[PDB]
Amino acid sequence: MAPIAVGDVLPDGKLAYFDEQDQLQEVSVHSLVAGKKVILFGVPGAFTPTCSLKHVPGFIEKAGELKSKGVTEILCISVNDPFVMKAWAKSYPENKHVKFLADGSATYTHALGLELDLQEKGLGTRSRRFALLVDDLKVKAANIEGGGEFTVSSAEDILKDL
Repeated sequence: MAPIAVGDVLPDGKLAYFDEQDQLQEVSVHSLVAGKKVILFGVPGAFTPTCSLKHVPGFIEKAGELKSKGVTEILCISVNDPFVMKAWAKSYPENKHVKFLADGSATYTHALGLELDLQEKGLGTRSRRFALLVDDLKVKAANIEGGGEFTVSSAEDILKDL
């Protein structure tokens, strides 16, 4: 696939997470995003430095501002399994609004055209870093990095065009 772009319809797919009683759930992407304005941001890896100290904290810190400007859900996707994503979410006890979603087989990431080859670096195939603004399945903003750098995909850069 070519990278998803502004004006495209967001594809469906299945993502995994733990519920409040600590049970494994798997739901569709459209079950979390249809009929509403959302942000979906992608990271190359749970527990990696840029993702963990810069990219995710930006969303937690700006969540209030973003929700006051119409955002109804803020979803973080990674090519990691839901066991790892549960441990990663627990490292942010401060976080009430970011949902951590698991695409650990990279299926949804390839449907977005956002696969990234990190074989040499020791992470296998992951997602490119990115942030999308999506309003009832229509992509309104698509801020997509080449690889895992951090230049266009911050919370601040989605906020500024809301």
